[PDB]
Amino acid sequence: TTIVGVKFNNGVVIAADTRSTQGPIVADKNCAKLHRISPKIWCAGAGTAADTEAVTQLIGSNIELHSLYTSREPRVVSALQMLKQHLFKYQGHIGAYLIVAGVDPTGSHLFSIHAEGSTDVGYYLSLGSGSLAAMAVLESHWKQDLTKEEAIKLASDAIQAGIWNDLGSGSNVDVCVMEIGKDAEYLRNYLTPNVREEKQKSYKFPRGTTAVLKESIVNICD
Amino acid sequence: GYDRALSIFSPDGHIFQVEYALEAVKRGTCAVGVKGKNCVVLGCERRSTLKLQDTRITPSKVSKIDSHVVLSFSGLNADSRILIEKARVEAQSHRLTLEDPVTVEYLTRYVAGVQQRYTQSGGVR
Amino acid sequence: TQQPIVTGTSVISMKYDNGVIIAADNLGSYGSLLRFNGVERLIPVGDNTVVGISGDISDMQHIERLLKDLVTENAYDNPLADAEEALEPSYIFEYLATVMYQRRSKMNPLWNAIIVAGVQSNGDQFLRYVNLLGVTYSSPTLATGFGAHMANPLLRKVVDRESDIPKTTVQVAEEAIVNAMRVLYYRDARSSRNFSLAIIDKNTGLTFKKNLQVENMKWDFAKDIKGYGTQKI
Amino acid sequence: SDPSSINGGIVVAMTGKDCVAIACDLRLGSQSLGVSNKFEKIFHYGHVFLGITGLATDVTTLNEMFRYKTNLYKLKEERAIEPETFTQLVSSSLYERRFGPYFVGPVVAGINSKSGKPFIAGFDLIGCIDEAKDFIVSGTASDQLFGMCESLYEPNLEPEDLFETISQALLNAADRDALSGWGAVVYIIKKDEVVKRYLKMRQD
Amino acid sequence: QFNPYGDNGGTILGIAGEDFAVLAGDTRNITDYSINSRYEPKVFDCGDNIVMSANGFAADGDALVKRFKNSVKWYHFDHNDKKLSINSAARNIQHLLYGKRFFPYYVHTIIAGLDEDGKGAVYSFDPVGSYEREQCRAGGAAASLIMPFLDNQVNFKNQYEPGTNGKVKKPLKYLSVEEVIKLVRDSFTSATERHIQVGDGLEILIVTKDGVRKEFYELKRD
Amino acid sequence: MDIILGIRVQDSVILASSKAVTRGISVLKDSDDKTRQLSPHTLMSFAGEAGDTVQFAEYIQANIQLYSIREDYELSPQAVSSFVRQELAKSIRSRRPYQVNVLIGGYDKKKNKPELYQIDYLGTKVELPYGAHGYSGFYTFSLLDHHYRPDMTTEEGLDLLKLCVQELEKRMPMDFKGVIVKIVDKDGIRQVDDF
Amino acid sequence: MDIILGIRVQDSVILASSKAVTRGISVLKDSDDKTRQLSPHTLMSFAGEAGDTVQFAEYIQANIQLYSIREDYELSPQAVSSFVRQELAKSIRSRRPYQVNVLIGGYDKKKNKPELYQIDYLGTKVELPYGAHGYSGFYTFSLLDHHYRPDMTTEEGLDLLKLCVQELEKRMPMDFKGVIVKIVDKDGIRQVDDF
Amino acid sequence: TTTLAFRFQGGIIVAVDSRATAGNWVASQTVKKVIEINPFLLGTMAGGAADCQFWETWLGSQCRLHELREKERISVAAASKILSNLVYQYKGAGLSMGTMICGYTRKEGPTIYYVDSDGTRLKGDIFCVGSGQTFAYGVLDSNYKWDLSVEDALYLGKRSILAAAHRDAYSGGSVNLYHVTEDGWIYHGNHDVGELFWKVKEEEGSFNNVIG
Amino acid sequence: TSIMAVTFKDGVILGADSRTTTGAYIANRVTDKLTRVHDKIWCCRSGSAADTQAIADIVQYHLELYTSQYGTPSTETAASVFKELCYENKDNLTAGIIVAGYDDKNKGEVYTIPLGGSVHKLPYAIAGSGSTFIYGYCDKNFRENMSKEETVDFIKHSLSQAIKWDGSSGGVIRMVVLTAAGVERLIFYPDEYEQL
Amino acid sequence: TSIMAVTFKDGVILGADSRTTTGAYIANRVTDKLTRVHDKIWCCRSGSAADTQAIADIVQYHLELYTSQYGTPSTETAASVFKELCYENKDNLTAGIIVAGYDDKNKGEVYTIPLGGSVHKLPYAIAGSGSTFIYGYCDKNFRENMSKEETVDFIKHSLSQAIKWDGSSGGVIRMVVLTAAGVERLIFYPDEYEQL
Ligand SMILES: [Mg+2]
Ligand SMILES: [Mg+2]
Ligand SMILES: [Mg+2]
Ligand SMILES: [Mg+2]
Repeated sequence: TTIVGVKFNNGVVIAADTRSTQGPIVADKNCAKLHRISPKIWCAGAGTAADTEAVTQLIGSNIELHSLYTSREPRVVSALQMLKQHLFKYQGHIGAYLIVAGVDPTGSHLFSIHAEGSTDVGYYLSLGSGSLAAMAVLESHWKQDLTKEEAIKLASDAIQAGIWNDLGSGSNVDVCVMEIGKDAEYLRNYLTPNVREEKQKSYKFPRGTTAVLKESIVNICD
Repeated sequence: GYDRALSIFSPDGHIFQVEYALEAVKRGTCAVGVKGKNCVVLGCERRSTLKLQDTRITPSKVSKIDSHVVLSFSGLNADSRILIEKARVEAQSHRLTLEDPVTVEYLTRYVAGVQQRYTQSGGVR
Repeated sequence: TQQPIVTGTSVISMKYDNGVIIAADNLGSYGSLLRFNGVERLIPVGDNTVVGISGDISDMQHIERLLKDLVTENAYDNPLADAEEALEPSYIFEYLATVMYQRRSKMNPLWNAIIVAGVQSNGDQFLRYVNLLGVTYSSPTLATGFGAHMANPLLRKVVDRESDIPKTTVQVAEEAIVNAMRVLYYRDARSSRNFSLAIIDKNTGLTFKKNLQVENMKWDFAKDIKGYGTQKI
Repeated sequence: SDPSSINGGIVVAMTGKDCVAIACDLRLGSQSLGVSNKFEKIFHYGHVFLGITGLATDVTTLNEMFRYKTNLYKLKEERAIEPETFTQLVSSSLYERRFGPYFVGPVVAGINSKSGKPFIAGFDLIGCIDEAKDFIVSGTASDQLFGMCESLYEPNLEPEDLFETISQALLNAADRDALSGWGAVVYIIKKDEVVKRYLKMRQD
Repeated sequence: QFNPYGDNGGTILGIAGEDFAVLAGDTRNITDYSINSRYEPKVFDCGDNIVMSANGFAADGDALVKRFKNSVKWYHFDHNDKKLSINSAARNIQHLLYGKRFFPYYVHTIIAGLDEDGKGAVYSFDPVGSYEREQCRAGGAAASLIMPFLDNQVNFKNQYEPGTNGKVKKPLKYLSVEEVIKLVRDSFTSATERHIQVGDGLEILIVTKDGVRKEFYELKRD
Repeated sequence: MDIILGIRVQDSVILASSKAVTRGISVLKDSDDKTRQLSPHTLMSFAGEAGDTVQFAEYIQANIQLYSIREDYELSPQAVSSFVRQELAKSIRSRRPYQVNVLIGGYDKKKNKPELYQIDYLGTKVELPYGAHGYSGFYTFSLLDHHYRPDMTTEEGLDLLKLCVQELEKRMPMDFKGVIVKIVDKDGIRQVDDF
Repeated sequence: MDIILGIRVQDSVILASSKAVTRGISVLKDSDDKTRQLSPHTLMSFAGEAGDTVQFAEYIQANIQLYSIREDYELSPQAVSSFVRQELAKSIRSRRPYQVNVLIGGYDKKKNKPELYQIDYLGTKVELPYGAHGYSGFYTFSLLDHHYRPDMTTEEGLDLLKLCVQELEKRMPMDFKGVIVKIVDKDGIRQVDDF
Repeated sequence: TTTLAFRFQGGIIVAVDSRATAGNWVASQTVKKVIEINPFLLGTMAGGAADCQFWETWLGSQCRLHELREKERISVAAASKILSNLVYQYKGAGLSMGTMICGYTRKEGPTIYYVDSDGTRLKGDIFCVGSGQTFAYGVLDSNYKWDLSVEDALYLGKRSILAAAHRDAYSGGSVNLYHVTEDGWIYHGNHDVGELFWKVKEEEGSFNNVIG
Repeated sequence: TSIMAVTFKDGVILGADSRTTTGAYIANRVTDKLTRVHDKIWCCRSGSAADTQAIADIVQYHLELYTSQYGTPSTETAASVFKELCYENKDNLTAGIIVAGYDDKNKGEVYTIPLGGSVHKLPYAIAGSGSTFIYGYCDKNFRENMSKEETVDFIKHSLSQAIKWDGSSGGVIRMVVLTAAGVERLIFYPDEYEQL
Repeated sequence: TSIMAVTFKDGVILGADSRTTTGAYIANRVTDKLTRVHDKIWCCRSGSAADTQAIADIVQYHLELYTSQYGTPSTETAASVFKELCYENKDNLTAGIIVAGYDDKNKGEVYTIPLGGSVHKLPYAIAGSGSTFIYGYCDKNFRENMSKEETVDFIKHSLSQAIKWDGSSGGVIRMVVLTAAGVERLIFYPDEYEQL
């Protein structure tokens, strides 16, 4: 994975690629690495795929209950605290590497979490196997006082760096924009720069090509 | 190592060291081989200027190379032991790898090859 | 079988329209100790080639001596040693590549990653990589160590394929190299601020720049960062 | 002693025009020794089909477990579970054994009875959902299946054409794997009819 | 401890027609999750209408190709400029490979050309010199993805004549060079989709009685 | 332990199980019966780790006998096999798993059919016309693939079994001291004394 | 390989050697002769590592035959045994040692006495009334300690040997497919065909 | 692999499969596992593909050199011993071979020698070698008689490979048959298991474990 | 990490670099290793980022609950809570923490807690991988009862050298001043400290 | 070991402690780690006592044979001979050597040769286990063209600190002064240097 997060004027934007691997094999060409914890708190996750989804869902579930209990919109620091303490408890065995971002009554926020439970703060962050390609772009083009459209450009450019240069990353760019005072906008497949070219040939077989031994109707009714 | 080419060609195309080795053979006691319809007989002369010999222990003129092949010779006695030893070793080596004793032709071809090697190797006569 | 002791980090490089640029910092690391600061890791061979070396420094110094000897040996009984029979970048590379692979095959490698940058006699750009395994490859941009992960992505934005090379000037190329060096200083824990840079141009020849510094760095935003989550002061 | 490759086997699923197909081989072995040529790896709970590759004891156990869970679902919900919901149940159940997992590669296939949409999904041994428009692959010849599917597949195939494509995907993948084959079964699934066909394949 | 081997990824593919043979290979070269080069050719014209590729560990691959090329040169010197036939090349390469039986060249080797009857020929080698002539062979990282497709589309495996009750097999026939290149291109685009070490570009070398021709095609760069 | 075989024919299931108990360089016994009767029409043979085998067999036997007394009814061979599978499937993730492989030969009286189940220590169950555990299968499966027919008589099954034992006695490294053969049919379980 | 035995009686040395050659889970041969005639009145049996055994045996055989032809004379059993010991004693400190254990049974024609020598791969030589290599000794030595007498006939020795084979066939884990028995006496070496 | 060779009334039958594997990857289904050394000598290959291929073709060159030097075809015993002595020199180095040297000569008659990479050399009437050897033995032993006809012996050899090809995951592809007589070896065709299995199943009535 | 805390006339100052590391990759170049566990009790963190954060969080919780019941805790008390966590969990922790606080009775105080979980009250403390390189310098240059400006210069020069030699250290030099006047945050950038 | 060599106006001075260690036992407390390979070319030895002695002996032999044929060798030449031995036998050596000599043309020169066998010409060099603790101090205090008395004080203060922190170092501080005037041996005892 390549994942990034970038702060701007009135909020924060996160982005991710969409490749899923099992060794050298691409298992999923269009997987969703952007996770909703609450309506306006979103997570980008690298590492063990099932871990990032499970830990994001569990804390998301507990955040919802907490929001209902307190009659308050959830805060990013709460999701941050709950995620880090859960991950620390498991001493790195839950391989979730997360970029946590969002807006709440306190303002706009950007954090990252490492599988062992360390957190950090920044205006721009990147995680995953393509984080070095991404961070190179971020360190080259980031500046203070970015606009919304500048931050999206920077974030997706940083993801593209990973897509092209990291074998762990590929396919498409997903984006989520969290602006203060507005609804978070999830931009699924914001960029799709890896469309498969037309195949040279149709491999549709003449009907009857496959030898068959038996046929039978399967009963699915009661 | 001693390298000298001792067996070399002369202007007339002779290898004198090989030809002089034949003179040593001509000096040696007579040996004869006659093969019958179902046997071979090897006869050997023994000079009688040597009385007081012990014939029990004195090296015999006909040597067994294997249980089925024999070798007699004419010439330098000391030289023949080296050929006989090598032949006997090759006999056992052939039984070991081929799982069959040597043919008389093969054993002969080996002994002749050894003799030839000593005619174009440095440092040997 | 070895282990590297005193080491040099990234060597970065790229092709532009008229030649090649190559750079490497001036540090000799001893594990985590940043031990030596006056280490030149770019070595010119003649006026048409620069060999950039990372990895074990004792082995780098050995390779220096080999190249130095190669120049001497080429001059022997050679009236055209400074003309048609001068050492080409391609000759220097193939020699090193041969040595590197032979040493790995004897299970006693020269613990290095090497980039040979130069211009051939016909004006063609030369840029090729070889390492301790004897692995060789060529690309419009080449980098070793952390440079492979951080510089290459940046340099590939300028020259992404062959057709981008004629469209890239020495000003644009050097700017990209110098920027990549800054990024490496931000992010590589065994990098130094001081570095050397070399340009081998088919018109202006070899330009060797020493004692360059990373500058125009962004650190001001650090003052705003407090804690690691919930801390406000 | 790699749990996922002791018994062998493969499963593949594909989507077509208003239909889905799911296929599997019949082999069960103990490393080199072929033991059974009748070991089916596809099961169904109502109209939702589940294929499972990997360690055969876990294949059996999970089938029994999901039959258990879907039966209770139906009694309480008073309706058959849908593919999207069942996919979530499989994911939850697998992640429950996060640090002592079932060594399996399950594949969900079926048509949502409300929307009419074809649905397929795949999972790793610990629960990660892998959703796809086109095809899901699983088992000891997954590399081969990936190569076969990625080249042979085209969208919106008719049920009779989709049968040919998925069958040729499985057969040729199985023949390049020592641990897969020994027979094959293909399920063609339409909105309210399912046809099951046994394929003739080489028996070595 | 020093490990003398590495893995440079990539994949190669050889198909033989009636009067031609192709040897294709992607141009991507990798180590771990990084791309070394997007265009580093590993299919070579070795003279005498023999094309060769040794895929796996590039240092060994280059060394072998270098040694075989040199072997062709000396074959001419020692045997009155006689043309090295593809079968003789194959046998020679076995000895090159087996000569390092106890410190192997870590490569899958494929050669292509024409036999002494003018018919297309493909020979494939394991890392220690076991060889076999075939109509068809894929090698390298994505061999497991491509080879089963080739069995199906080149040798018509598992394909029966429609309506014959799975009793009559689809008959074997030679493919045209146009048909073969279609399969090569589809094989590599499929491999590129699902294998991270395969992409960037595809270079095909075609061998007829007229010589060796090249064709290049872009592949996905992610 | 070591050799356990099973053949299902037209009207019966035949189980053959080696008689040797070897520990180290000593054959301690040559008349060991590696089987337990679970119910009147269900027999289980077993092979594997010393101690584990008999302990597991008798534990299963106790449970099936308990069930029989509680319900005044005999469980089907299929039902018994599923119970046994689940016990092994539990066991494999325990602190110390049972290292026992079993064959279950039964005659279903409701179906009037013989049934043979092969279950390994992992809990891998398959119904088979003929089955084997351990190295035995490497000789017998191919042999039975050739000579077995689904409509054979009990006598034909016994001759087919003699052919297997003969092959094992020719090619197996260890002396397993012959086999005890038992037949499961409509009339229950009986032992062939002269094999 | 595996079982090689030797018994020296009044007038002869009797060697019994197992016929099985097993590799993996397959008995590849059941008629293997694990012996070589070194000279007319000297026989050597051997057991140990595959390949090594026959290679060593035939190498020794070649050397003794070479000696016989050179001197037109047969080496004494004691002399042959000492030569063999030294070859193994050299071998044990080589880069790759011969892993071969041997028994040498010979009839010394000068002494008119049978002689049996046991030599292991280390080059450990002992003259014995009865000998064994490998696990065989663990059963046969105690048996022979009880039943052996120094004045037995060849026939008594063969019966004593039958008792050993019977014990091994009862208590040994592996099927060694019987033995080939050979007798060394004043008249040379002959094989008992019906054992 | 599965390979076999057995002696009988009418000479020697030699039968092999044609599969090559790298772990669980089926690399080839068309490997030639019999090498024709001369018109009267055959060699079978099992274990390392390169090891077997390289050294058995080398063996062929040594056999040719024997008949040039000795003006007589090499004995099966001497040919097998060249190979066994060669591999014994490499003992411990890691060669992997299970081979059978089969042939006819006047002095020996039909002869089969088993030779493997740890230096074992055995004369015998029946051997099966490879990962599927046990499966081949099962069928071959239980149908073998000395008095088999040439027609029946050919089938049994073919049927034994089929048995192993079916059960052993690492065996398969096709069966290559050979018959060795006093006049030399005779090739009896390549038989794809794809068709051969179903043909044997139908005609023989065997393989009832398989869904028909 | 290179970290330190130094007592002086008016109280105590804590200092740290801003580099967080994974092997030789700098995961964060602007890290804040100076952490508040109470209004005027802070700590410098070295070792595992996860361990030191988790410990600091627990300590801050403990001192907040202490304050609710018994009022402001002493710096010694804060150090004892750190010790208790570090000592009892020594097998599962990689944390080198320096605790520093300002009382009005006790003025500036520094406690260092190494790997084992022992406590050591000192006039000043240095820790982290980069500290090794400045033992000589710091021992030669430290004086008791320095002024604020002198102590800032001492820490600035010391961490400058630690950063210069230790690859694991770098970025900015952060400092936190603890006096009766309050809490002051200082930052110093490479362009200043590198050429000292 | 803590060792160093420092160039100055009139030439170069070498310095060393006197502790030889076998674990925590001090096998020799009065060791001489400053070794003559030529009249005015000396070396400081660190690492294995056996390795550094064997190397120094071979070098001294080489330079004696050099002198017999070509006259006085340069300090660079001496360093190259050390390098050649250390580099080519890197797998079997644990030797960290500082080479220091006085030419009349080149004045004072210092070459350091670490474990790998690389060569580094420097104004001054520090090495040995105790050097780690004085990188900060030495970098801050070294100036070029110091006087004899200043350079003696610099080495004395530096090794004092290295000895203070490194358990492997201790005993006396030996020094060897290399100038046009000749060769001077200096020794400094604990009672002087400890209270610096
Ligand atoms: Mg098979
Ligand atoms: Mg990529
Ligand atoms: Mg040493
Ligand atoms: Mg001290």
